[PDB]
Amino acid sequence: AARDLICAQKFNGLTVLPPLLTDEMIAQYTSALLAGTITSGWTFGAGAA
Amino acid sequence: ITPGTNTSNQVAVLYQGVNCTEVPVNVFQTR
Ligand SMILES: *[C@@H]1O[C@H](CO)[C@@H](O)[C@H](O)[C@H]1NC(C)=O
Repeated sequence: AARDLICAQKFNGLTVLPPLLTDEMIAQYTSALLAGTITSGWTFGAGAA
Repeated sequence: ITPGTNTSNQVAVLYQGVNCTEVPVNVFQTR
């Protein structure tokens, strides 16, 4: 079709690095925080759940 | 990608943004 802006950005020496944590790992961290705060309350942040 | 030179001198290189079917001028594909 037409040349994209991403190709013009990359082709002139400007790259974009990917983040270290993917969206699935952020979702797993959020799931762990929800499971802790539902099952245990505030006790999982002060030590053992 | 190397560890410290006091430990070892083995080197692993990463070509960023391209697949390794065009890099020549243990192969692993990464995002
Ligand atoms: C470039 O790499 C992608 C991801 O591995 C692959 O799907 C694609 O076929 C490669 N292009 C080639 C081999 O021309």
